[PDB]
Amino acid sequence: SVVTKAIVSADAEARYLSPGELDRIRGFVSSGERRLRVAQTLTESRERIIKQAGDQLFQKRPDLVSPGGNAYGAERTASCLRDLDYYLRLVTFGIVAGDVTPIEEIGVIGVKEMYRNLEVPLPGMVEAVKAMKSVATGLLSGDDSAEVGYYFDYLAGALA
Amino acid sequence: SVVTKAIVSADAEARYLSPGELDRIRGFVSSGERRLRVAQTLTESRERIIKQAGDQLFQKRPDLVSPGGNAYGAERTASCLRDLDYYLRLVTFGIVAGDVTPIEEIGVIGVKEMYRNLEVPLPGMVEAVKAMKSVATGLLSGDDSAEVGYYFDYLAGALA
Amino acid sequence: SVVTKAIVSADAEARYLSPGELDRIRGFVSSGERRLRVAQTLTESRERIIKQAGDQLFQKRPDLVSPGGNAYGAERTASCLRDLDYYLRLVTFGIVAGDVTPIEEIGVIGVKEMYRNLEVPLPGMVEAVKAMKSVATGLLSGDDSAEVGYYFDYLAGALA
Amino acid sequence: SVVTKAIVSADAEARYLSPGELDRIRGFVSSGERRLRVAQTLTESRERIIKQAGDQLFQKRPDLVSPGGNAYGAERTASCLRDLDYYLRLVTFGIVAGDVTPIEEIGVIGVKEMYRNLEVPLPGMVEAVKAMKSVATGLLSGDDSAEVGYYFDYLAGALA
Amino acid sequence: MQDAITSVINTYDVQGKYFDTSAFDKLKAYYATGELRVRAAGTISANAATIIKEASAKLFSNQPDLVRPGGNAYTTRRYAACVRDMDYFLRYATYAMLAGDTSILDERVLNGLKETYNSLGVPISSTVQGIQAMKEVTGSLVGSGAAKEMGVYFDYLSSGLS
Amino acid sequence: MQDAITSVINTYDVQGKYFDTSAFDKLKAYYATGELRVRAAGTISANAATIIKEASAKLFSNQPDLVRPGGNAYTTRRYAACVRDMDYFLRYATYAMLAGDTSILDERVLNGLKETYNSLGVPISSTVQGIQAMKEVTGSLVGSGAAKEMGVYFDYLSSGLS
Amino acid sequence: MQDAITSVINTYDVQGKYFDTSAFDKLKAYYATGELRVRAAGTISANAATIIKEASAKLFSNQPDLVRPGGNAYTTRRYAACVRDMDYFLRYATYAMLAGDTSILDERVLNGLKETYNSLGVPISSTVQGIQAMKEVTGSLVGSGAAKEMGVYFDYLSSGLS
Amino acid sequence: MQDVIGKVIAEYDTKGKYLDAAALDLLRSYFDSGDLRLKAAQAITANAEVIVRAASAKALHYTPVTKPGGNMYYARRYASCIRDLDYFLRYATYAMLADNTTLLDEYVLKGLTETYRALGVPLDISVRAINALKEVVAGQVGPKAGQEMAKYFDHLAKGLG
Amino acid sequence: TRLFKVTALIPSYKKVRGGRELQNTYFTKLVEYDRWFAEQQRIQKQGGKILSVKMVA
Amino acid sequence: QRRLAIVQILTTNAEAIVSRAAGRIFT
Amino acid sequence: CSIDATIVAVQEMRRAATGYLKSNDDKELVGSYFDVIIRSLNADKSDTPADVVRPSSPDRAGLVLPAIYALAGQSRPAFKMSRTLTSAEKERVVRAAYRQVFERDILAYGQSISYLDSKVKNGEISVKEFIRLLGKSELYRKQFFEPFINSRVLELAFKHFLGRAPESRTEVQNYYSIVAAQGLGGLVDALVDGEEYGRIFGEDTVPFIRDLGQEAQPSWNWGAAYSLYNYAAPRRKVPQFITLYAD
Ligand SMILES: CCC1=C(C)/C(=C/C2=NC(=C\c3[nH]c(/C=C4\NC(=O)[C@H](C)[C@H]4CC)c(C)c3CCC(=O)O)/C(CCC(=O)O)=C2C)NC1=O
Ligand SMILES: CCC1=C(C)/C(=C/C2=NC(=C\c3[nH]c(/C=C4\NC(=O)[C@H](C)[C@H]4CC)c(C)c3CCC(=O)O)/C(CCC(=O)O)=C2C)NC1=O
Ligand SMILES: CCC1=C(C)/C(=C/C2=NC(=C\c3[nH]c(/C=C4\NC(=O)[C@H](C)[C@H]4CC)c(C)c3CCC(=O)O)/C(CCC(=O)O)=C2C)NC1=O
Ligand SMILES: CCC1=C(C)/C(=C/C2=NC(=C\c3[nH]c(/C=C4\NC(=O)[C@H](C)[C@H]4CC)c(C)c3CCC(=O)O)/C(CCC(=O)O)=C2C)NC1=O
Ligand SMILES: CCC1=C(C)/C(=C/C2=NC(=C\c3[nH]c(/C=C4\NC(=O)[C@H](C)[C@H]4CC)c(C)c3CCC(=O)O)/C(CCC(=O)O)=C2C)NC1=O
Ligand SMILES: CCC1=C(C)/C(=C/C2=NC(=C\c3[nH]c(/C=C4\NC(=O)[C@H](C)[C@H]4CC)c(C)c3CCC(=O)O)/C(CCC(=O)O)=C2C)NC1=O
Ligand SMILES: CCC1=C(C)/C(=C/C2=NC(=C\c3[nH]c(/C=C4\NC(=O)[C@H](C)[C@H]4CC)c(C)c3CCC(=O)O)/C(CCC(=O)O)=C2C)NC1=O
Ligand SMILES: CCC1=C(C)/C(=C/C2=NC(=C\c3[nH]c(/C=C4\NC(=O)[C@H](C)[C@H]4CC)c(C)c3CCC(=O)O)/C(CCC(=O)O)=C2C)NC1=O
Ligand SMILES: CCC1=C(C)/C(=C/C2=NC(=C\c3[nH]c(/C=C4\NC(=O)[C@H](C)[C@H]4CC)c(C)c3CCC(=O)O)/C(CCC(=O)O)=C2C)NC1=O
Repeated sequence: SVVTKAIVSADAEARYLSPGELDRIRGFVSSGERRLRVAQTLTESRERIIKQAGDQLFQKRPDLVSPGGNAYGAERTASCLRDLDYYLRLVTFGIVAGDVTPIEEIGVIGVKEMYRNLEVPLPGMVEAVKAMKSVATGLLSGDDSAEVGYYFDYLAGALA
Repeated sequence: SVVTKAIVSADAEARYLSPGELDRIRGFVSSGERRLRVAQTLTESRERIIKQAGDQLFQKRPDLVSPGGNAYGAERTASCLRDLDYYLRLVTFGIVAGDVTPIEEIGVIGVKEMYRNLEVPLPGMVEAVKAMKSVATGLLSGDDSAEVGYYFDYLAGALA
Repeated sequence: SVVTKAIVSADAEARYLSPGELDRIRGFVSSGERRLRVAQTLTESRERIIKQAGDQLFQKRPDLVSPGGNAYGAERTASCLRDLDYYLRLVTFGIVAGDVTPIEEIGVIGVKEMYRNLEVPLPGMVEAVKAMKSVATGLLSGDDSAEVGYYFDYLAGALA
Repeated sequence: SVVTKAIVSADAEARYLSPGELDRIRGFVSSGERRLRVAQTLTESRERIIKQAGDQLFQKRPDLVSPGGNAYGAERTASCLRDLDYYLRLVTFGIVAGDVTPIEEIGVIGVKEMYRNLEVPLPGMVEAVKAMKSVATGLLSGDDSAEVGYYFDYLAGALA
Repeated sequence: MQDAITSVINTYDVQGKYFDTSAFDKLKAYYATGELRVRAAGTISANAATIIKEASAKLFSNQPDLVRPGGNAYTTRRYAACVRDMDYFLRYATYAMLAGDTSILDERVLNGLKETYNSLGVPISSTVQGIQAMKEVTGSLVGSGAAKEMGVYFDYLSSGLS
Repeated sequence: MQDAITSVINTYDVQGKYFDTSAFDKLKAYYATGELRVRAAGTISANAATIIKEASAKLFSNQPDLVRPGGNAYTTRRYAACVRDMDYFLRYATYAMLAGDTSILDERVLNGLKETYNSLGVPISSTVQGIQAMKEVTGSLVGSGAAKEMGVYFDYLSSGLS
Repeated sequence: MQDAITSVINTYDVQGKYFDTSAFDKLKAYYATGELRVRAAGTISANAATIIKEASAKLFSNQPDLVRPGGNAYTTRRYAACVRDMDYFLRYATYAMLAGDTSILDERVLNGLKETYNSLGVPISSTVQGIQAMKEVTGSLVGSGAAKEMGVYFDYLSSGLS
Repeated sequence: MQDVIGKVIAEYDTKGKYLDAAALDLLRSYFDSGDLRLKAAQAITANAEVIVRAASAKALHYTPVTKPGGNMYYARRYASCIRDLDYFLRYATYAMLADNTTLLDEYVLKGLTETYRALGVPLDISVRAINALKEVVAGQVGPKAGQEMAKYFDHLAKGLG
Repeated sequence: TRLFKVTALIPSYKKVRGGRELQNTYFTKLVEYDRWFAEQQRIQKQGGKILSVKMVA
Repeated sequence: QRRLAIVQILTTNAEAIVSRAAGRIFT
Repeated sequence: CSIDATIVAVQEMRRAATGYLKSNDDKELVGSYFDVIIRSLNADKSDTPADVVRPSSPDRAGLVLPAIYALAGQSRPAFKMSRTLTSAEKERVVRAAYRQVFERDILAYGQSISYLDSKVKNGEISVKEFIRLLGKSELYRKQFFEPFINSRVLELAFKHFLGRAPESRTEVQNYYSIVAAQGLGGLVDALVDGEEYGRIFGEDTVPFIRDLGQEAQPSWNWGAAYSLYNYAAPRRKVPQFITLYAD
């Protein structure tokens, strides 16, 4: 979370938390109710977001559903919906955490090799997470969408 | 090259080359004519190799030339064949040099970042390298095909 | 051995063997028969080689055989010839291994300090090993004597 | 010098000289007249010391001046005696400085490499400096004999 | 750095000569003054903080724009840095006086100091004034002959900065 | 660094061209001379200390001023530094001869060396004369063709110090 | 480094007087755009790789010679270095925008940039063109109001290069 | 090192489902208590030296450990003890803000007992000093924050004890 | 003779350090054979105590 | 903005505060 | 001056300033910004906080830095490996180590030594061991040993492994002897196994540049040192410290 990063930064310099880091934590805790409400708002529409993201992903990249693609076939769809579900869950975890770290450990550190092994193209991932970004930012309010979009396109950039 | 690696290794410990790496240089030199002949064969057949590798890649991976694919369009296909030409030339450089150092420096260091900026699927590059390896080893005899196959294998592994 | 340095070089880079190192294990196994025959021919002719080299060493330097030198004395001469016997065995080891690390880690590392402890003159070392090289290149075949002289020259340079 | 060592030791700790260092300087300046007398005696007797010590060195080790020896010949014998003159001057420098720093920085750093380049037997140099010790300490009184012998023994150990 | 003994040794070594009468006379002259140098060094180490206090007071009195806004001593941080520089100058001048040579000064203080202050914006002239103030303060505490000897090195520092 | 093969590869790569008959001829020339280069390198590595000994003896016999007091090579430390410089010149001449290109000479010896000797006070003319001495001593041991090849790189070092 | 706040504080501290009307006007202007600048910084921090992609595409489409053989961007290593430099420029422009001062640019980009590019042979005009393309892309991405605030520091970098 | 947020995210990651109502309730219980935690942290930050000084005084000053033959008897050793008390206070503040003791266990208690054994540091006197620091912190920060900080000080005490 | 597993505690005698330096004091590393003599000498000069050394390979 | 309003209030009344302290402690 | 009088004055100004604000948060903020003054003057009941002293060898000068000078916020954030951190800040420390040794993150080229990173993250080797094995690797020999003569190699290695410029003719002399004798591995071993590296960085801390504000700065190498603490330092191939100390 933000608190852990602030504590690590303070320990690096062997000093107490600075007032800048202190009111960073103050803004983090004062914004907790909104962030939790956003995390839930993502949660009820999980199936809706995931299915619309998959549809937009097929529309943007027919190659994945095209013959010879890595995602070609009906069996790949069961894994696709579930993986988009994982990444949405990680996005919600990052939203409640206040930073991108939980996403980082759980789904980003080693994703490059993980899809190198499965021969999964990175552009497919970035377009799929962009689809989730579009769907969620459509569902959420503008102020909340501004905050959540960072996590979404951070996942996009990390995937490529 | 072999001589370059041996000399820089000897330089890193401030010493003269030992008789072992002198045997290194002698063995590399005694094999010069075969390397030159293999480079002859690859250079003279570049035009056929590039076309055959492009056809094999595109039939094995139709999605790249399919609508929405990276190589879709005449210009983008031309760029793909140009990249294949680059890597074949780098393979010839590596054959004459006796090691992957020319391939390393010109086309391996920063290649993932280059293609990630270019939105190029690395699995596509690996498939193209494998196809061009098969085409090139088809022309060469077993002893020479075994040698060039490992240069192509190093290229494929570097792209993966 | 040569395969040892190949493996450690591959480990230091955390990947499989380079095409140069593949060629180098190839050349080592291809030259193994000649090399082991050379080590043999040195092995059966060790008693004559050591005696001829020791007599040549005594012939060259009147100072060592003179009183106050580390060659004066029957048992001291025996110790001299025993050091020559050890060094010839290490040269055979180094021929077999295809490199000088068996020579280096037995009889090169700390040689200066050991002969300062023994008070043995180091010019005596270089002259003695030159004597062994001269006597070895004589009876042995020319191509064999090439690598034998290379190893003896490395040993002399290590001493000098 | 002693003053230099105290000053740089204080400087390393970013402090003024401790009472121990000031007491050390007081002791060093208290012995200034004795050190000057000893140095002036050694300087007055430089020709006699060099002559007699060279005689002792050459009778003890005739091999240096025998044909095939390094000091063989009038010019090489002159160089031999010139080296002893150098080291006697360095010993006087160390006497006045109160420490072996001038000897160390003029005639001890790289001495082994220098005499290796000149084929000069280090045991011969050690015997020469021991002869100089004997000849010089013969001239001095009992109290000053030990003081001069300490610098001579340091120089012998440096050569040995 | 090098002291008087090392200076004479170097001068006679570059010429490849033993010590003559002049060399021994100079060495004896240095040895005669050793106890005075040690006593002066002890006296300076006694009152180093004091000397810094009076020197800084005199400097900032005669140079009041230093501590006013726009001056380079106008801060507690910059004031502490200035008095630490004063500490440097006193310590190294005492080292030079004890050694009997100005080599340590050139090696560890004067080399690169003008460019250091030019980068930092430190006024060289005001630093020279502070060094001089330190000189008058130190002379009274050390006495007449020790003041002559010790002010030689202060003058060397001032001339090097000048 | 860069060797002959790497030199041809780089020249053709900058142009973007495949190898043609001229490039293959240059590669074949290097492969032809490789065995001679290896023999010469082994001989030099066996006799490096010797070559340094005769070269230093020649230089300090023709210019004894260098090793008398006041000379640049006058001390054990400075004499050792001189012989170490000669050892490095010999080793890198051997490296260049093995590689067939003078790129390592530039990068690892000649870039900034003249400035370093100018600061240190090293007489570059005497260094070049010592390099020429090493050249003639090496040629006798290595033979005619190996001597011409080694002299190319020795002269490259000498002209680079110029 | 400095920001607008540090600049005003120092300007009125060296004078030794409180903030006047011009000071409060500067601070109010700096604070008014603060939320817009932070929003733009979040957009850039989130989408830096995208901006690099379109900027590099535009630069190498306008000047194809850079990525063809014989061009400074012709290798995988040199292409990666080019896009890395572009990421540097974007990040430091974001830092300067958030600070409101170009001190960080002078301190940590311009100090040694010309030496680097003239040593490496990097074409300065092409780098300026790449910076301009980055400006256009980031302005299209973050809106015109934040586009001007990005463009002022992008122009500062471009003028520093040329 | 993890906080309550990281802890609950780790648990729901291992179990593999989204954050439910109970996770939300724990997160709110951490968030609403945040303002008290930052007030306590600021109070300790401003007055850390005074807290450590009072604790060291009452727990150590006129006890035999300061007298010769004790572990605290030196300028270096006394300064080291005050420095360790500073460690305890700062890391207890960090743990309180993170609302988790894993930071105290890892950053502070990893190999500390072996170091104290080898150095000759008495563990019981350290426990007394940590306790006294606990009551001093409670007194300065009030009962509500003192109760929270007492948990982390007691974690330190049981770690050493 | 490949590796040594060394546990040692080097205390601080010259000053009092504000940073952590807990793992700097009490630590266990694997040290190469060619380096163990120098490392042991350094630990001893620092005043530290070498608690135990075992043979790894 | 709040902190700048605070600063404006304090700078408008700077002489008052300084003179008040000076009178409190001096003469 | 009278410290009690100053405390009374600052308290009186606190009361006066708090009076005008007429807002509880404003009052508490300004009261804190005056309580900092009272707290500091109270804390300085003993002497001023001890000045930081940088130790040196007999070849170079020992320097002191006022404690006031360091704590102005410019202190570098030390990267430390705790062997138990989450993988994110472990990778953060690894990236910092790469940035320090290679002057920039060479992962922008895709270049890394994976097994060394795994070892340093797992805890088999410390950060000091990781730095030493990273400096004698093949990568470091490529960027910072081949293009340079031994003197410039010495200077850049000082910058990369000690985070400072060479400060003495004796220092460049000794390390040139070490490099000329033993190569890159010997030079890196001499730099990292020295007492200064263990004192400043220790086993678990990544080296950092010790420039202005971090510690006391030498004056005799000022311009050369701050030329060296610049990303354009590798662009200069002529050595600059041996030349300077000879001049
Ligand atoms: C939270 C961290 C995490 C992630 C992200 C994760 C993804 C993941 N997806 C997998 C399978 C897969 N997932 C996909 C879907 C993708 N691949 C294609 O290239 C498309 C671009 C795209 C769908 C459009 C595919 C094609 C497979 C291979 C076979 C299958 O469908 O199961 C697998 C291998 C075994 C399995 O099915 O579970 C993993 C580990 N696992 C994790 O523990
Ligand atoms: C010698 C080292 C070197 C390499 C390797 C290199 C590759 C390279 N390929 C490029 C474009 C391209 N490269 C490809 C190739 C891809 N198409 C398919 O997906 C495949 C997976 C794959 C080929 C097998 C394509 C389609 C483009 C055009 C994309 C664009 O317009 O940006 C470009 C951008 C410049 C241009 O368009 O002319 C570069 C620099 N450049 C170099 O200097
Ligand atoms: C395989 C590794 C190995 C080596 C190399 C080796 C050399 C060696 N030779 C020894 C004896 C000796 N060796 C010599 C040989 C010298 N006499 C003449 O000067 C010659 C120039 C020269 C020999 C060519 C002499 C004189 C001694 C007698 C030393 C003594 O007993 O005091 C000894 C001391 C052992 C003893 O005295 O019992 C060693 C260690 N030992 C080893 O285990
Ligand atoms: C001030 C410090 C210093 C020292 C010590 C020094 C030693 C020194 N000794 C030399 C030659 C020599 N030195 C000696 C002395 C050795 N002969 C016997 O073996 C003895 C054991 C021993 C003397 C006791 C001899 C014989 C030579 C002549 C070598 C030759 O001509 O080949 C030379 C070469 C001079 C030349 O001809 O150009 C030097 C530089 N140089 C210095 O700057
Ligand atoms: C906000 C930041 C800041 C402050 C306030 C500050 C005060 C300060 N006042 C000074 C002078 C002085 N200051 C005073 C006393 C005054 N001092 C006050 O605290 C009292 C209200 C008052 C007396 C009751 C006196 C008498 C001097 C003359 C020098 C001396 O004390 O010897 C000096 C020494 C430099 C000089 O000689 O001019 C400082 C550093 N420094 C700073 O960086
Ligand atoms: C051992 C030899 C040596 C010297 C002499 C030396 C001088 C020196 N003075 C410095 C700062 C300073 N020095 C001064 C002193 C000046 N201000 C003016 O008012 C006065 C004329 C004068 C005081 C009498 C000041 C004010 C600073 C602070 C500059 C700043 O940070 O803005 C600094 C940079 C900070 C640091 O130490 O890390 C150095 C290096 N350094 C050395 O290693
Ligand atoms: C933020 C401070 C900073 C800057 C500014 C910076 C620039 C910089 N760019 C470099 C490489 C490079 N930079 C470029 C730049 C590209 N060439 C193309 O033609 C374009 C015109 C242009 C960009 C649009 C290239 C081609 C290289 C590789 C050149 C080579 O190594 O041969 C290098 C050499 C070190 C390395 O390769 O890692 C530096 C120092 N580094 C810094 O730490
Ligand atoms: C941030 C986590 C952390 C902790 C907890 C820690 C404890 C710690 N205390 C130490 C020394 C010490 N610690 C103490 C304090 C003890 N003696 C008193 O009586 C008390 C009973 C008790 C403390 C309450 C003393 C006296 C020493 C000096 C012992 C010696 O050097 O002989 C040392 C050795 C290093 C040094 O002296 O600077 C460590 C590592 N270090 C850390 O980095
Ligand atoms: C591999 C590239 C390279 C080279 C060659 C190199 C040479 C080099 N020679 C040096 C000193 C020296 N070099 C020499 C040798 C010269 N003076 C003699 O008269 C001869 C004429 C001549 C040699 C043939 C001497 C005498 C010194 C000592 C100078 C001194 O200490 O003042 C030094 C400074 C060592 C120190 O700190 O004292 C270097 C760096 N450095 C490099 O990075």
